[PDB]
Amino acid sequence: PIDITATLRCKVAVVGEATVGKSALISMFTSKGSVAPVTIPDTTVSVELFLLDTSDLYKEQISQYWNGVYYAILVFDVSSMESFESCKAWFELLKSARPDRERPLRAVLVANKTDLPQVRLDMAQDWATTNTLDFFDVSANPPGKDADAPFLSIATTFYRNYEDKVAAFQDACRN
Amino acid sequence: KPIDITATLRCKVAVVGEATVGKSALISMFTSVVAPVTIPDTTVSVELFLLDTAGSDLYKEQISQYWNGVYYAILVFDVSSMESFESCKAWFELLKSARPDRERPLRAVLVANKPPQRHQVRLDMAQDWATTNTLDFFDVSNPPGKDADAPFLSIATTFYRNYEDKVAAFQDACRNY
Amino acid sequence: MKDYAREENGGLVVMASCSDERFPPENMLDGKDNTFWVTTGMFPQEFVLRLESCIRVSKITTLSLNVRKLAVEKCDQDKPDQFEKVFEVELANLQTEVHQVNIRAKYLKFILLQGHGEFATVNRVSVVGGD
Amino acid sequence: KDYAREENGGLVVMASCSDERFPPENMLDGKDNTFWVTTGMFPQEFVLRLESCIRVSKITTLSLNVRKLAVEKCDQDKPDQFEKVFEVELANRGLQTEVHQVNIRAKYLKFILLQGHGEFATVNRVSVVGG
Ligand SMILES: [Ca+2]
Ligand SMILES: [Ca+2]
Ligand SMILES: [Cl-]
Ligand SMILES: [Mg+2]
Repeated sequence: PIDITATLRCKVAVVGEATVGKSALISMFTSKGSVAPVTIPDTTVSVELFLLDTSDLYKEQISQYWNGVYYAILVFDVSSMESFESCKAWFELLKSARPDRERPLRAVLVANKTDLPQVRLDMAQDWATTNTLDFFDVSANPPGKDADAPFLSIATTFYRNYEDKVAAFQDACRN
Repeated sequence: KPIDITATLRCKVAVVGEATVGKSALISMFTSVVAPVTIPDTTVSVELFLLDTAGSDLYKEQISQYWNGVYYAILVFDVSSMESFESCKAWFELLKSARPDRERPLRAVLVANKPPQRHQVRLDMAQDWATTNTLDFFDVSNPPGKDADAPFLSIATTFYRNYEDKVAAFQDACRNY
Repeated sequence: MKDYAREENGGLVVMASCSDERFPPENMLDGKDNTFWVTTGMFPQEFVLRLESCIRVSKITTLSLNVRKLAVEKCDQDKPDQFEKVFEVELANLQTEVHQVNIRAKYLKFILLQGHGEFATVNRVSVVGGD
Repeated sequence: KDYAREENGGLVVMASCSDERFPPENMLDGKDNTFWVTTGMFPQEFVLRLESCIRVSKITTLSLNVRKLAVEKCDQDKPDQFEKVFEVELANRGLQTEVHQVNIRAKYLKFILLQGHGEFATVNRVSVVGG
């Protein structure tokens, strides 16, 4: 490890059709080092992203005390408009499905490339933005380079509201 | 028999499951977005409003104002892909989670559609899961075209019945008030 | 002044968005509290009452079950082609809802924008005023 | 006394998550303004070990944002086998106090935060009374 002084953990639903190559995006983000750890740039903080590809999500979901999903990485395939559509539906009921309606669903949209036989990136960036979502295009053809950005993005978004809540706590208890 | 219809009811049905399980065909077989069926032994016709996720029928609905959740669904998977069955189960759970009104049961139906994967589907067990979750289960095998209807008719009938429920409850409530 | 919604003063529903012959729109203007009109499914749902003449309306009043948000719109012209909003009311968990108004109308549109359940009913509609 | 305190040998040895800024030790310094905070998911747990295996008359916690909590004892001198003591659903806001008079011998006490009201939670004081 670096000089890691805090390890935070974060359940991230990784949703999107089977044929958008979720496995690849995760495994490469995962394998890349050699549960997906990333340390937040310019900190001694490491964040372990618990990546729930949709039999995993289900296991989680029917466990006792299960407490919803509030972080998500939505993946689609530039090659299939319909894969994009699915992301949007997912997204909306993930927002609906939250036990706590006062915690915003934090998500990231990713454009991928299933190397196997159409979406408008154009429109996707716009939608993303309109819904306040970071948007990351992988499809370009860097399999390997920036698979990380989404995960790092989401992990950072999580980091930050940790720090938020933690300060809030120090506020609430002196003395 | 039909168009001597005295009541038309309408019902939003999410039709979910992977792109490659042939939902379109299922919806096409069934109709050739509104799917009428008249409930057997009634003058009642039910229009099923079929929201394929992809798309984009469902998402459009979802971000409209006053949108009020989905409480009827048809879950479709492909016997060839165990993973497509998995997906149905997750869907199902958060459709239950996503309901605005937690006091209205999600009413769903599970459908097996017809490559094969290393881990195939035990329709014995699929049937088992379905049953354990109190879901009608319909296997789309016999060939394409015959019984695409059963699921839709099933769901439409499940809907019909609690209409009649509610409607009697109303007559109850205003004979008093 | 009369209740111009009452069927006995020319009151007549012409453009309901859903119906069951067992609970027809007419059930809203017979003045009884035990008959009703019921919705057959989704939301929103609407229906358009037309009064004998374009009158000055002062009390509008509804009797309903299971209605959560309701909106009402007027049309003072003698064809329902242009409606203008009158009000809008969120309701709660047999609901009677009375509103005082001063408008000229010939048609009155009621929209059930959302319900507390899957279905809803309107039992009475009353429109008071004169001219 | 209260063997929770660092000074009566109180010592946390098997917390499931930590930030050096809010270390488990912050639970047994007897102050109300310092705390231990969880770093993410649920459940989370930590294991307090007292100087000797003692009789516990009363256990007591000071927390923020905890919803369900469970506590377990181990009277052996290696934390091999734990046995449930209690379980409590808590409530809203932003400090919780809890008292439990109990009668058990324990050497180790495990506290599990099974679920929270938010994404994170805190424990500010842990007190273990008995002799
Ligand atoms: Ca009546
Ligand atoms: Ca303290
Ligand atoms: Cl994939
Ligand atoms: Mg298979």
